[PDB]
Amino acid sequence: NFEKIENELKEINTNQEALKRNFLELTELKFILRKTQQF
Amino acid sequence: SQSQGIQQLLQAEKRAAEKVSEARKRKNRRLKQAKEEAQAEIEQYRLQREKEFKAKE
Repeated sequence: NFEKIENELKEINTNQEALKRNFLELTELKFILRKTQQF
Repeated sequence: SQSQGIQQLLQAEKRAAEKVSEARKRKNRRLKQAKEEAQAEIEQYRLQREKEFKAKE
């Protein structure tokens, strides 16, 4: 039970940060592409 | 404001495409002319060799 909760917390925390970082980077790219469509 | 910068940047690429593309078309035409005029001179050299052979015969 300790190993399950420990490994799942460490995994899920790492994923939440990494996935949210990727979401922000892809959000910046959406805004960048929408402006460059003017040229 | 912004529309002028877009139009000038598109025209900048247009100049860089066109001047080079005209030079490439000239390069190809000059090379074809080089081969064609060389063949015309080769026919004259051939005719000299044939006349010279006929004279020796």
